[PDB]
Amino acid sequence: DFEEIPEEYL
Amino acid sequence: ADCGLRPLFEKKSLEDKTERELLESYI
Amino acid sequence: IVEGSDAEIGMSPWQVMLFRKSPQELLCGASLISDRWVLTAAHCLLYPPWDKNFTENDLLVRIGKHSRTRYERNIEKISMLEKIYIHPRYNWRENLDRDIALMKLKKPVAFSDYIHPVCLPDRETAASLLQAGYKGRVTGWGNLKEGQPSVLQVVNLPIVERPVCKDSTRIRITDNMFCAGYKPDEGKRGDACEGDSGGPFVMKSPFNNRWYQMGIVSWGEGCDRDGKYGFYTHVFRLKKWIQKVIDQFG
Ligand SMILES: *[C@@](O)(C(=O)NCCc1ccccc1)[C@H](CCCNC(=N)N)NC(=O)[C@@H]1CCN2CC[C@@](N)(Cc3ccccc3)C(=O)N12
Ligand code: NA
Ligand code: NA
Repeated sequence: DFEEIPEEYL
Repeated sequence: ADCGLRPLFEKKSLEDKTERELLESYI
Repeated sequence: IVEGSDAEIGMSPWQVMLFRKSPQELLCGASLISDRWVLTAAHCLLYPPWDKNFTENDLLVRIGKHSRTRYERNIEKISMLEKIYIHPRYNWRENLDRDIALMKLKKPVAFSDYIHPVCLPDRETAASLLQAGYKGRVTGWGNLKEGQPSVLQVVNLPIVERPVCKDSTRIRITDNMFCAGYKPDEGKRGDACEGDSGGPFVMKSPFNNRWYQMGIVSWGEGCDRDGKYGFYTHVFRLKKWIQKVIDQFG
């Protein structure tokens, strides 16, 4: 149920 | 150096809703 | 947290989220102690009994949060770890003795209204505050019941006498541990719960008005059961190891 985080974070 | 002094509480001299419970216990 | 309340904005600016990259999920709480160091429970990273061994690429640390699930755009800062440091004599085999770990960030994070470090205790701060009866505060996005909150939760609980702590359980209790909670009698509740692990137990000094981290959420049996107490890693007893890695390792 976690809102997705910005890819540069991956 | 600035550790533990909260920008929105200590630094403004505002107290949170329950910090006094803490303080009141240190007798 | 059980029997807690939503935290206010910027109430625990040292509060950190241990977050798994894949699947994306909350792992544990943690605390910001400088702009490049985070403090946690060693068991959040390594616990063989449960097949838990995380390394630096496995995780992301999220600072400045309030909301448990929402990606707080323009508020929260998400960093990468450069290194994990576990206490060499952490006992995951018997009783989580020495449950402490340091994490070094890829880069120093910048302070703000929502992001600010907590103080580590010194010998006398510890002497005068770590007293049965005195209260500390625990924070976390952990379970509400032995659900999951929408925002950070907080609770204030008294430090309990060591004997009382020993007598509540069958697990062997060491000097690197303290327990906290109210007595069944005392009628007032609350505790930490699953998902709170590795967060801070802090106290506000009445001398200088600063907030010091005295403990790390470590373990317990159930949550908020009568005659049962929460157990925290005693940060001051492990400070030498902490001082120590920060100078060797930067
Ligand atoms: C902690 O939050 C934790 O590690 N949760 C698992 C990771 C997780 C993340 C997100 C959601 C859920 C879980 C708990 C904190 C409990 C505090 N409880 C109270 N104050 N009442 N830590 C934890 O469960 C530890 C880790 C290993 N477990 C073994 C079984 C224990 N229940 C008791 C125990 C301790 C030492 C040795 C043997 C047994 C236990 O707490 N833990
Ligand atoms: Na016992
Ligand atoms: Na209890």
